[PDB]
Amino acid sequence: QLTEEQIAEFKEAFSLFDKDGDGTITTKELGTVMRSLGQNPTEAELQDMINEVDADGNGTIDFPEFLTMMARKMKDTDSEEEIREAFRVFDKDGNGFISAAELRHVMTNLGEKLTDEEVDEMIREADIDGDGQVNYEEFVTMMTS
Amino acid sequence: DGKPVWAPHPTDGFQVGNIVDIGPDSLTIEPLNGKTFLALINQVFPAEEDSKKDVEDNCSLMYLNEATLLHNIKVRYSKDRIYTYVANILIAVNPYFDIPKIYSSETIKSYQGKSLGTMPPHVFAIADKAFRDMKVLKLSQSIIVSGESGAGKTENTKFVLRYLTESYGTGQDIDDRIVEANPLLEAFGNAKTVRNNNSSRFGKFVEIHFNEKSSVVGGFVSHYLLEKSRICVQGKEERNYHIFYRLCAGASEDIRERLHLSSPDNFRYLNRGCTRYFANKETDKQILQNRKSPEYLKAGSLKDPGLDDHGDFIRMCTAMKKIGLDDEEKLDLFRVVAGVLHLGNIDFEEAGSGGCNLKNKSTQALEYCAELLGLDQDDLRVSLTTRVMLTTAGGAKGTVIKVPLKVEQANNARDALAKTVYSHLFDHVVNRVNQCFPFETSSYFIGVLDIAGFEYFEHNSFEQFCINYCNEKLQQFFNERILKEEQELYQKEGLGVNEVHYVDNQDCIDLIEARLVGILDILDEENRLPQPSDQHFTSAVHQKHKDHFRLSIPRKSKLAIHRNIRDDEGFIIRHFAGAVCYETTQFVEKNNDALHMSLESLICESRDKFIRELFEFISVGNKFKTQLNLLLDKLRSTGASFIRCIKPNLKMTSHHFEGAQILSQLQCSGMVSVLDLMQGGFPSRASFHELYNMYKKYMPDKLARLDPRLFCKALFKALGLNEIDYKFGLTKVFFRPGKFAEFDQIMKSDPDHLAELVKRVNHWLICSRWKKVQWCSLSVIKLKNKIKYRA
Ligand SMILES: [Ca+2]
Ligand SMILES: [Ca+2]
Ligand SMILES: [Ca+2]
Ligand SMILES: [Ca+2]
Repeated sequence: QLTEEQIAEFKEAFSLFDKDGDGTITTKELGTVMRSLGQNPTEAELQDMINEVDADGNGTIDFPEFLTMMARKMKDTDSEEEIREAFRVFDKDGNGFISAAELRHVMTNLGEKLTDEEVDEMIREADIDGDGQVNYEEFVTMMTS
Repeated sequence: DGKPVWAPHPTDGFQVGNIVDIGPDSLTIEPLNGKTFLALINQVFPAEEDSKKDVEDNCSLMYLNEATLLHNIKVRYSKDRIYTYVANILIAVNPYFDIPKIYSSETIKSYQGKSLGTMPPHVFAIADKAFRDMKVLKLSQSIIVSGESGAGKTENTKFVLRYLTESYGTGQDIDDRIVEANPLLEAFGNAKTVRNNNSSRFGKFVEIHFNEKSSVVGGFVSHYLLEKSRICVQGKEERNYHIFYRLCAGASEDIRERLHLSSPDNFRYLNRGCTRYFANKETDKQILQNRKSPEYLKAGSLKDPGLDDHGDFIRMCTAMKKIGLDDEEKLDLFRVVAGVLHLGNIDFEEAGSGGCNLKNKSTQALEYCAELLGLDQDDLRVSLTTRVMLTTAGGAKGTVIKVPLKVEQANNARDALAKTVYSHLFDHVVNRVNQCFPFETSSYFIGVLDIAGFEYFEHNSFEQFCINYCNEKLQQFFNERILKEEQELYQKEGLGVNEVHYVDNQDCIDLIEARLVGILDILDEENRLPQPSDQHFTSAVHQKHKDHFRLSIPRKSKLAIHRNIRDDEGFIIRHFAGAVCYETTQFVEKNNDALHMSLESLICESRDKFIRELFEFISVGNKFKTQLNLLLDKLRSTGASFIRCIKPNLKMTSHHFEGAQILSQLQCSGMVSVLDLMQGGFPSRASFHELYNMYKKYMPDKLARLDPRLFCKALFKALGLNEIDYKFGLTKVFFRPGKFAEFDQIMKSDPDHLAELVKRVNHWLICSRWKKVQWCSLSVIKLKNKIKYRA
């Protein structure tokens, strides 16, 4: 279903949810991250999502569970539209570009502790054409690296 | 280089030293205090550089071996941290004082639902893991506890049952009812041994039973392998079961006269052993002079702060009352006990008319025994000295004949009957105890096992052989379960494909118990020969197993005390815990305890109904095997957790860690076997949080700000670590043996190389951090959608 590399990337995503590092995601941990990315699910909508997938029955999501929770039947056109809404999460105002205070906006929300000189450096690394901002072309190059 | 090692020390177990010379098989050690000494290479172990380090899980050590374990638990014991893990195995050192706070209701509540890694080490965490696995897997659980008698095992079980009943029970105090009955179980199943005043001589499995909603409904005591040989004979520093002495010391003169009791020097079944009572200055004054044996009068009482024959008799009587044992059932128990004692005094003499007669001096013993057991004296006289046999064996029509017994066969019939009666009485006491917390039904249980551990002395006989056999089998069960847990952990952590090379002890087990060719069947074969002999049995073992890895003649022992033991006078078995030299004198007589059918029928139809109710071809070694296998079948049908109880010294003293003694227990308990098993996998591992806190001081601030996992991914990637030795798991970095120490040296040995390697990881790390938040955005969107899938 997912390839070798794509599984490896979602494990690091998984780490963003599992803040306390016990290898398990709780309902509380699951909502925070969705929230911090501009989302509003109810304590009913999430628990229903956990239970459908909580095979081993222990009331928390492990990495195997997490992945099945990602997955669903869909077309190669609906899947790469996810990639574009992802690309649209960073761009707060919506002008086609992630600024330092914007790429920084996801960070603080996500709980990444950095400095402005660090932010500015992440930008510089993804900028293939040399302009100084990140295009969907680049995004996908980076994400898929 | 000049690194600290651990080398042997005769009272601390190990001491710190430096290697100053090498030899073919040994190393020359300089104690950190120039009195060098030699040590075998395999008794010298690498030491943690930080001698004041204390970790909660020994798997966090940079070297995991018997010496570093011993030291970690020593450091923790000096801070009153009595509990320490090795993975999920709990090590528990008896404090010998009441530790404030750790057993309170608040502490109980803090352990509920918490994973084992997330709280400090504690018996409660082991109780709670058992519970959660029971509830979630719909699987009964065993908590398997090792340790010497007195190593804190009793208190440990109490804490488990208290945790389970108070947490998951409904106001009903099963734990207290089980505990109120202990004086009765100990009276019938415990005895003084050469090392332990209050040694349990049976396997005891204390079960808390649960309904389908995982709430406590009741308890059951399962019991196994009562030591039968002690009923009739003991060595000189040992006693029979406590009940015999409590009864003689403490029974009123009225009960004494009725049961015809007298001091214990007057009973064969007591008088080869120590006939002295446990008493202090005051209780000695409460024992009538006619209860006191000559050894008691010459040598005085045995001293123990928590055991007293006179007072324990009263305590036992109080507990029989507190749990419903009425006074008539009390005297019924006592009547059977004294019946067995008088049975043992019956002697026999060769007839020469054929067979034997009861000596005439045994007429009162016979009179007393038959009355107490409710049997016709003449019927008993005949069934003790004669048996019935059919005139054929293979289907042809036969006749019942009477066959007179020789004296030796009559001694065996009297002792066989003694053993069957006492064993059925024990079985009765336990069933009666279980009638104090009965339950209609249950779906699962959590049980705590307590059974005699592996042991050896200067002289090891058949008793030790059976005990060490039992422990060899429990150790295989322990190894299997740890192997399975570790394989499972490595899979859950995403470590990939890996075989943990397992050297099994099936071969030792097969040596003892294999059909036809095992030591126990060869011992049964000796019974069938014209002139059974221990020496012929023993030569047969050596003949059949010439080439066996786990067997040697005594001559080959390292020890001097075995120098002059002949090939046909003993054997050495290489057990999990080390080599044991068994002297085989009396193995054959100890392998027989059969009760011929007429005598057993006699007792089964006693005049007395209590005796009748008690009672409603196979060697001792094979009955042992059979019952042990029933114990194992039970354990094998449960999830297993493991506790190792440790006695810190032999003087009941707080704050006194005796190293060699604790080392020897770690070996005998199977912990060292487990550590050897763990060297085949990844025995050292550390959480990202632990690694982040140890090593952030060496990194640029840029890195110090990363979360612990990305900090470690960065450091791991920057160093170019060999993919075989180091494994980056889900929640921990896993190391092959010694490889965490090697990681630490890389981190310490060349700051400029390190700085450059970290410089060069910059790009990879910028990207990894892109992808983290990126794919975390993509994950929030996929979740958002999965809620939309309802459409
Ligand atoms: Ca978590
Ligand atoms: Ca789960
Ligand atoms: Ca923008
Ligand atoms: Ca660009």
